[PDB]
Amino acid sequence: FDSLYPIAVLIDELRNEDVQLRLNSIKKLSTIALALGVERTRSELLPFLTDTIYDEDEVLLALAEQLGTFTTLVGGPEYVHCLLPPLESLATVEETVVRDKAVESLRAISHEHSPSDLEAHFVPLVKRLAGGDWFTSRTSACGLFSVCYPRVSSAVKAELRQYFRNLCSDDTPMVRRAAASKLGEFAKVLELDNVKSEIIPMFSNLASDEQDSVRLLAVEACVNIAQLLPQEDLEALVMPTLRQAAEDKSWRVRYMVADKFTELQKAVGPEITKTDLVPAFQNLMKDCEAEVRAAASHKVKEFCENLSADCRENVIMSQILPCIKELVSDANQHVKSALASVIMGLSPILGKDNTIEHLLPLFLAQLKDECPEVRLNIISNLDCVNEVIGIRQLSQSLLPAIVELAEDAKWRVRLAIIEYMPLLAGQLGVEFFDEKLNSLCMAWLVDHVYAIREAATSNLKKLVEKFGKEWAHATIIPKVLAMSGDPNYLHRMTTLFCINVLSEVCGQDITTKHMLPTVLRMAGDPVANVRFNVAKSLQKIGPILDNSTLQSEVKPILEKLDVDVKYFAQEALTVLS
Amino acid sequence: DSLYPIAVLIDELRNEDVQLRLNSIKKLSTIALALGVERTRSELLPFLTDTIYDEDEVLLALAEQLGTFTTLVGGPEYVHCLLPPLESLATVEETVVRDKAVESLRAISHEHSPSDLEAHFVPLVKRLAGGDWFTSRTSACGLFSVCYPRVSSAVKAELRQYFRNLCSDDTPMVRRAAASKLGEFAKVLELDNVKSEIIPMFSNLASDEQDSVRLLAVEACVNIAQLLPQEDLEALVMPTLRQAAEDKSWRVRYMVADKFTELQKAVGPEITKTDLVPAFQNLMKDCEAEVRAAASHKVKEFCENLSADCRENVIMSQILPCIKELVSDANQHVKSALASVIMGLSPILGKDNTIEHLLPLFLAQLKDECPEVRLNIISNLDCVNEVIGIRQLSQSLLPAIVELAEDAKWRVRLAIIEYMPLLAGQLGVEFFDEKLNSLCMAWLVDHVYAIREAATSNLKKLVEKFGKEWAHATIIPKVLAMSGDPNYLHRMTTLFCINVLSEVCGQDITTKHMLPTVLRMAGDPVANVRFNVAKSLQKIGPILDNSTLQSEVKPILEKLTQDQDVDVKYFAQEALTVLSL
Amino acid sequence: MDWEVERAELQARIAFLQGERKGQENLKKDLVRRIKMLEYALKQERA
Amino acid sequence: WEVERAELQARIAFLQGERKGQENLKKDLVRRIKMLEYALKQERAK
Repeated sequence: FDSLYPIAVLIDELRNEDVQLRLNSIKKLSTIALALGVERTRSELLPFLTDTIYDEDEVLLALAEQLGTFTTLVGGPEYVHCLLPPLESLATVEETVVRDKAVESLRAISHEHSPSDLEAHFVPLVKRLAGGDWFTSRTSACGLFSVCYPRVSSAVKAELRQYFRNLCSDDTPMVRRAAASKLGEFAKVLELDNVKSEIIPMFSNLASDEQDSVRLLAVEACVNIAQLLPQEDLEALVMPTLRQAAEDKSWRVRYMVADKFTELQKAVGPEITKTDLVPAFQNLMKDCEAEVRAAASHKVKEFCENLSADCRENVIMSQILPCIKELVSDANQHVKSALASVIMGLSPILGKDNTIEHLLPLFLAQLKDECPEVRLNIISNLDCVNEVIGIRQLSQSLLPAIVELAEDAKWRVRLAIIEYMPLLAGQLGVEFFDEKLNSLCMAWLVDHVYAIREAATSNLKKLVEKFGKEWAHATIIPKVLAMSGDPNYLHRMTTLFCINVLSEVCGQDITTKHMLPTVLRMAGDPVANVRFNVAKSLQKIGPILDNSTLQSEVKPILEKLDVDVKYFAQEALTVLS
Repeated sequence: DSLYPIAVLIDELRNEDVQLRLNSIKKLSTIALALGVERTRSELLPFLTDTIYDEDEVLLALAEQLGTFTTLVGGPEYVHCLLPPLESLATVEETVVRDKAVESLRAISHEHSPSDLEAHFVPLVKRLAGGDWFTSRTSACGLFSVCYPRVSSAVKAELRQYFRNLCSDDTPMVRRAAASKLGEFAKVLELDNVKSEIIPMFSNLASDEQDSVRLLAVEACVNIAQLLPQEDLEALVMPTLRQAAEDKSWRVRYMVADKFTELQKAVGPEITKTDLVPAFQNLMKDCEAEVRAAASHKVKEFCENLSADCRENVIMSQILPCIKELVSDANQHVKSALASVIMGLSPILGKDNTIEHLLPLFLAQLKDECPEVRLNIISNLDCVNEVIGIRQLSQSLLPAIVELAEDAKWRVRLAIIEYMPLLAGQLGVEFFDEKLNSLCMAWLVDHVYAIREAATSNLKKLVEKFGKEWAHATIIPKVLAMSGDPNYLHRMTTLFCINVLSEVCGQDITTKHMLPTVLRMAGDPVANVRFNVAKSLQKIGPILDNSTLQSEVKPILEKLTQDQDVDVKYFAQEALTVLSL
Repeated sequence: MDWEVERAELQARIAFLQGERKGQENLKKDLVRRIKMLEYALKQERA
Repeated sequence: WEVERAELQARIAFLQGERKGQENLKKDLVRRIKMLEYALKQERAK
């Protein structure tokens, strides 16, 4: 009926107070266009959507998205050129994501213009946007240049090139930033003669601008331009601009070159890399700002293996290793951890002998670093050098560092290494332990600071949780049982504490046979505090069923049952039975 | 893909939420409209016929939907494709699903070409008529009157005999359906078949072995009588109707009583005089009370449709003593049903005959112990008023109104105050002012309080009917002199009357004649009257104006606020709170 | 206290659900209209 | 006396049930919309 004319339906859906019910109306605009057909979609729907709509961000974004898909619903590509006016309105609005969704939709329906009508209606749109009063139109136009250039006549290719040149010399920094970003995207559709003629001058002009925001985005496009030029003329044009960009007084630009450095290297090949690009890497690692240093440090391994193999090793040793030697003792806890993440991969690149002579002092230095990220990032990449050096040659060279910061004066340091002991035992392996470590874990148990002893009993628990009840029974359990029964009565208590936490991982048979007889022998000891914790200890074991021997536990438990001892024993016997 | 209008429907029917499947069936037109017309007939309707099972509401929605599908299957030329599934739904056990399927069948019957009627519809009627389970036969009964008129004579005969076999079915459950559709079917039959086959089935079903079928046949009798020409009515209908009027189920005698005026103005006045009048008398003396209730309930209109020549005679000779003994009936619904209509016999008997014979019955009806008999006698008073004049009417009302107003009892005096306004609205004000206002005053000084409240609120109604100035004339002088009374209860009653009259008489009347009196009572010795003066001033206040209020009311409420009586203080300040501050 | 703080939470829940409820209801209102709109359009296309 | 704590609970349960029902009803409604869309596209072609 008259109230079902899809235009009237859309109208009465648009007078809603709620925005979610207008959003869900515009999100299903496909249905309105499909119900109107293709004759009335052009006759009345697109005129409606072009001028009339003034609503919030959320709605206009969906409208741009919908106009992006209306090609079939409008009559096919012979009539696609009428989706342009409303998307043009949307390409100038104040909210930025709506502008960019409209530009994305315009580039999408660009491919649907046949060159004949592409020249006719789609290019005058890009012109109008590039010449608009307020700059939002001009940023949108910057988005629209790359898509339509290639399939258009040569004269209008020249005209578009001129309009883009005009946009790069714009007054407002916002337009200049936009064009600087789209510079590479435009260069990809230009003929090589025009890339040298027109693109490289605009490139050098933007990279030598007053604002840093644009210089930043022109050195970004530098990697696309360098990939479009042959290595020979590449040196003359691109390298002045690049070298002055690496020495720019704004750390943002130097950060951008450090970031896109592993890509710039592959772009300019391995010759110019060896010549001018490696020293720029060196003074970027010696940069005055820390956040540039970290970005450069992340790019060391990606840079080293991507070198000319003949000169790669000589240059790595002479030119890059001293800078690491000083970067390991940097001041910022982020540069250090960033280089710690990737410095391990330099080991298959240098060989076993060179790694031992020149890389092992650096990894051992960054192992003793106080920052937890540096230590963890070093340990996380230990297989990288484990396969290059060998488990023996590796364990034998870090053991001194483990024992160094194991007997370090600061209790914080000793706790820091007890923390990382089990994951550093994940890559050292079941073997290549024992030696003087096990001894380190026991010396941990006799420590003065209580936090160290607590973390070390809870460390033995996880350290048999990774090797096995068999391993624990073979090497740890004897050292533990040996401590029960000794002059300093506190060590007996710590023996029983670790026995308590140890029974939580071994099956009944191994826990029973060897932990009960010496817990009861050391339980016969005169001191009341040792027996007191004996009772508390047999309480927590209990739970590991012992049933047949549980009773044999209840009878000596009654025998022991000085007031504190009795409290603990009675509470244990009540809870167990 | 999975957007196929049948796959969609299967998935819709698989959902567990019953309301979801219901909303699926309710909008089944959308599915067929998607399918089109070729695929609708070919694919959808077989899927609906053989295999569709659900709760009764869904089945009923489907039966509803199928009635409108005529266009969605190809116009009339193909409407018969709707017949299979509906027949399934006409055999369901649930009564409302069956009845809606029958509804849709009768609806799409008229969208059949007579050729299609014989081809597909009538065979379905025969199928349903000969079903093993009674639901089929009950459903079949309703389908006869729609297909008979446009089908050949031979099929007319077949239909007639199938219907005959339904009226003689062994189940009362379908004999009842046949008796229901009997008149609806006789209205489409040729006159010689209603004399030939309808009348015998009417006589057989009207004397069946079940009360239900008998009452249903005597229901479908009023249609039968209006199809024969008068003389034939007598020989045929009257033996059956006579037999019904003495049926042994009181429900059937009630049926005869309730349809009575329709039977007299269908059967013709002559044979009403011959037979309905004596049967009417025998129905007014009926053992079961509800029959007497319906018979008395239909007295005025029965006598209004009698033969114009003998009305008076017959009314006086045989009808009136039955009403004279129905006035003294035992049941209270019989008494009240009579009282609602005994009025309409005054315009029929004319002034003199109404005065002599109807006035005794009317007064005796007014003397009944009921809030329903008395109320019904006074509610409808204008028809007898304009027949017997206002004077001669009130000539025989005061010696009854006064007898109840000043009655020894307690409930009786209150009982007649409720209907004092409407007795006075109609029936003249000039009547009211002479004798009937002394009773409305004496009400207010009654020992019991309930009567006094009734009269005080009565006053408002009387000023609603008669006007502001009538109240100024007769009520206010007698209400203010009540204030002068040694008993303080009556002094209080003056305040209550003044505030119920303060919402009707406007600012002028209330300010001049009632505010001076209300303010004088503020001085009263008894504390009750004083705090009630404060309450009454609070009630009057709103209708007053500010200048008189702040000048005369506020100072007196202030003087009451210091009273060394806690109640006077409370109510004087509640007044001052609502009014002054 | 402890029992009256929970009641305010419950009231807040019922408030939120009520707001959402209305929208969803009058969203279905539009949806049915759209099916009607399509029904009518299909009805015209057959002619 | 805090029986209101149980009736408010019943209200919340009812509202959550209705929210569930209406949402998965909207699902079927959208399906019908797509069904009609498809029927219209096919009828539009031929």
